[PDB]
Amino acid sequence: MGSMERASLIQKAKLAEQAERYEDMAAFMKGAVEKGEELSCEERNLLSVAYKNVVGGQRAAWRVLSSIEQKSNEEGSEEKGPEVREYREKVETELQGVCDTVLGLLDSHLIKEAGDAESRVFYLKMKGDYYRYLAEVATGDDKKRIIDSARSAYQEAMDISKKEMPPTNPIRLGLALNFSVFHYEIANSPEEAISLAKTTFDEAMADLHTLSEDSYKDSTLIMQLLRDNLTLWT
Amino acid sequence: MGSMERASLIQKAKLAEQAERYEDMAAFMKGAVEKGEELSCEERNLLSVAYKNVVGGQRAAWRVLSSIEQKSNEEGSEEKGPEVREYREKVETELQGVCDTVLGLLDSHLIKEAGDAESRVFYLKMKGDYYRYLAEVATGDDKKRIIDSARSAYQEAMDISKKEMPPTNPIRLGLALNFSVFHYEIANSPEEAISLAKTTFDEAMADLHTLSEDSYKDSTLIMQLLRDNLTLWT
Amino acid sequence: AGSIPGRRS
Amino acid sequence: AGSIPGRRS
Repeated sequence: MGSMERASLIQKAKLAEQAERYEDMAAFMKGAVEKGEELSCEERNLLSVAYKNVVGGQRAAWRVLSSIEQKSNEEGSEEKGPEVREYREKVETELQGVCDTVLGLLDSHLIKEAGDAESRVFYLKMKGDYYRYLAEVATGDDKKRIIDSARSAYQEAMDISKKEMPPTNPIRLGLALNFSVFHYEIANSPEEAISLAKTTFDEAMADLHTLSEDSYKDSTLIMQLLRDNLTLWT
Repeated sequence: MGSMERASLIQKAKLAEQAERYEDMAAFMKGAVEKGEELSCEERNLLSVAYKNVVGGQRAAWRVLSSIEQKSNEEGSEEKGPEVREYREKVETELQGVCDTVLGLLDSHLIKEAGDAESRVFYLKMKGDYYRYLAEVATGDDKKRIIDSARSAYQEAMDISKKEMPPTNPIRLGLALNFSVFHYEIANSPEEAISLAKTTFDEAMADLHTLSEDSYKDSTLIMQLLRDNLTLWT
Repeated sequence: AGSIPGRRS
Repeated sequence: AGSIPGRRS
């Protein structure tokens, strides 16, 4: 997208979102990042939304194919050939490529230029998320290292968020939500997931009195997601 | 897809459908067609479903972008630059490319080898549909010719269907439904659309007594679509 | 005006 | 277990 103006890429990313053209949206936002300037809050959100939609579709497809593959590998199942595994592998490779692309943007050079807490925490949460999606499909000799990379990114983001943001800040809340999902689903640490979700919820509740009506709505929406997980987990 | 077995392409098209990976599904079915063998009923359906999903998403995106573009070209609208038109054009070109791909498969060489009424009518209905989607976006010197190409394909399919298929046959019913939409939406002939839908519905109703329970369900489902259009149009 | 959806095998 | 959907700006 090197020949398109930064502002035009951003405008077209917004149009692609309205048109539900998320691969286009992600390509426009990748082009915008590659202009080399830091991203505003809105631009960071567009980048994140674009890739969450792309990888979300790939993850859902991978789960469908992985379930079919697992069923075909059961006792009393008829041999259907290599096609299910081959196609699951194709989708998996594509998904890994998207995660590597996002991680590459964060490493070159979004994170190193991010000095304010809101940008740095948001980017480190993204880094944790995309390593988490790599971990969901990992099975080889690097699976432990991929898990540790997700954990390390989330932990750095948590440490900053606790020092620099109020307990109701929506980035702080979403980071804690996603880190608790990492603990529950990836790290085999359901008790850590439950403790994190409960403490995050309770500390946010006690800070709601400081907020405007609109900030209250923002924070309580994410708090309800923490509560939904706690209801499923306990 | 020249190095993949025909049967593997078909199997992977079915897996892609389950995974909601419709671009993959269409590419697998294009590869299967390009093996050069005629398609069974199920394979014809997979080809049609794959491309209807791909082009359906493109058409929905085109309509979103076309509406934004039209609004930006109103009195009292602020100039937003070339980006909306450029991006609508990009989506439009992609959509035209998919329609040309399907039409190319039909012309090389699905239709010419299709001798049974069910295959020939189904392929000619596809030909009418994809020219209709080209007509939806056409604005230039060939718009009339594109409309006539859709009409001609639908008319040949209708002539065969009336000679060779009972009035409840689901292909016959779906062809009449889509041709009535062509009349209403493309050809500026709402009265022809209404007459076709009414006559098709009434002639099917009178043939339902000949059907099994399962065929009755198939035919009445499409009849209800004809009725839904008649309710909107009258 | 609705055509055949045609999007599921 | 649900993460942030994060799919709408």
